[PDB]
Amino acid sequence: CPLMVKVLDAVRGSPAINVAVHVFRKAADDTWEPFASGKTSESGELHGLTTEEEFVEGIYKVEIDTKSYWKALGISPFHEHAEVVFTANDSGPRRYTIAALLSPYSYSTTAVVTN
Amino acid sequence: CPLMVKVLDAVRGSPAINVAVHVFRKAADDTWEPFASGKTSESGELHGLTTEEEFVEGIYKVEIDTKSYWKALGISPFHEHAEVVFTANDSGPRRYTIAALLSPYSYSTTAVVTN
Amino acid sequence: CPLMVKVLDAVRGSPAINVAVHVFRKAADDTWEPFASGKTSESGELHGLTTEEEFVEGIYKVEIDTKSYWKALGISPFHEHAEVVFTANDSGPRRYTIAALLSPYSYSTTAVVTN
Amino acid sequence: CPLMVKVLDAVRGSPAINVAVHVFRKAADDTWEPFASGKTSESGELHGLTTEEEFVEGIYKVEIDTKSYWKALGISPFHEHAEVVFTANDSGPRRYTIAALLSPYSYSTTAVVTN
Ligand SMILES: [Mg+2]
Ligand SMILES: [Mg+2]
Ligand SMILES: [Mg+2]
Ligand SMILES: [Mg+2]
Repeated sequence: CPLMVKVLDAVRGSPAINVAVHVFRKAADDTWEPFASGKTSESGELHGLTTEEEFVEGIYKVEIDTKSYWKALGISPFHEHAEVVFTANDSGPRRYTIAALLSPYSYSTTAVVTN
Repeated sequence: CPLMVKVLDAVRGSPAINVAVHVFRKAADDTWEPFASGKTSESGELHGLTTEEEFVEGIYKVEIDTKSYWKALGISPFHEHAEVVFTANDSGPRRYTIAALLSPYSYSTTAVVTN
Repeated sequence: CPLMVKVLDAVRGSPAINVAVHVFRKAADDTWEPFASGKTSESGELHGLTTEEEFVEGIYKVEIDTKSYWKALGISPFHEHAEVVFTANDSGPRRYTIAALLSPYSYSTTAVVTN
Repeated sequence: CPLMVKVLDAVRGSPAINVAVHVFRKAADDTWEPFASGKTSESGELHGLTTEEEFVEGIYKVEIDTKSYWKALGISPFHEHAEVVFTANDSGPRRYTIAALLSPYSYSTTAVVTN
C-alpha cells in the first residue's frame, strides 16, 4: 500500500467516516489528471487507493471532500475541500501516509514517509 | 482590509518572512483565476491583497509557496504549497484572516472571520 | 509586552472571547507557581500579562481554560484545558506570542518568538 | 486497549519513535498521581499502557517528553513536554486514542473516543 489517507474529525472526536478523497497527478500540460479515489472507512482510513505499479513519480494532489462531510453533519463548513499537494517518489519508491484533522474553519495535515 | 494572510514557521518559532502568497477565485468555467498576490512581510503578514469593492462572494483558494520558503532555509520540504480553499459569504461585516502554521512535513491553516 | 496569548475558535472561525488564561512558572521545588493571568479580549488576545522586569528566564506553563469556553457555548469539550509548557531563554530581544487554536476534541498551540 | 497514544514528527515526516509518555490521574488531594507510562514504538504508537480494570473514571494527564525527543535529534525544543488533560469514563467506559503531532515550537493533539 504505497499511498494511505487517514482523516479525523476534531469536533466529534472521531474518525471522519465515508469522506470522499480524490487523488490527481500533474500531467505534462500542467493540468490535474485523475489518478485514484475512494472513501474513508469506519476507522477514517482509506487503503487500496493505488498499487506500486501505478504509483509513479510525479506531483500529486490529494483532495478531501470536507464540504460534504460537514454538510451531512449539519455544520457550516468554511473549506470547500482540503488540497494536499506534494512530489512523490522523486528519489525512488516510498510509502506515504497523508493524515488530516478536520474542523469547520481549520485543518491540519501531515505526511509520514517511509522507505 | 477584507483579506489578510499570516504565515508562521513551527521549526524556528518565527514569522515566515518573504513567502509568496497567491489568491485565486473560482471562475464560471470551474477554473482558478488569479485574484491577488503578494509576499509576507517581516511580521509574516500580508496586508492589502484586495479591496472591499473587488472582494465579492465566491470560492477562493489561498496558495502559500511553502516549498520555496523551506528551500531558502536549507530544509527539505514535503509539500509544494500550503493552502485554504473556502467560500466567502457576506453575512454582515466580515474580515477574513487566513493563518497558516508551517513545518517541513505538515501544515495547519485556519480562518478567523471577524466583524 | 514580553508575553502575549491569542486564542482562536476553529468551530466558529472566530477569536475565542473571555477565555481564562493562567500562566505558571516552575519553582525551585518543581511545583508550578502562579505567575500571571487574565481573560482574552473581543479580539481573542490577552495583553499586559507581565512586564520585562518580572519575566525572567525559566520554565513557564500557559493554561487556557478551554473547558469553560466550550461549556458556555453549549458544545461538549474533551480537554480540561489547552496548554503550552516551555523554556524562556534570553537570546537577544525576545517577545513571546503563544497562540492556541481550539476545537472540542483537539487543540494546536504554537509559539512565535520575535525580535 | 482502553488508552492508546500515537505521536508523529512534523519535521522529519515520521512516527516519533521511543518518545516517553507519562500518564497521571488526579488524586483526591488535587495532586497528580502516577498511573501508567511507556515509550512509543517504531510506528509512533504506545499500546498496553493500561487495562480496563485499572482505567477508572477520573481526570488524566498525558505528558509526552518532547524535550528529550528534540534534544536527541539535535533540534532546539521550545516545549518541555506536551500536557494533554481530560476527564475519562465519566459516562461509562470508553476507548481513547490521544494523537499528537510535534514540531519544535508547536504541537497539535486530538482525541478519538469510541464506545
Ligand atoms: Mg526523479
Ligand atoms: Mg450570497
Ligand atoms: Mg540563561
Ligand atoms: Mg461519573
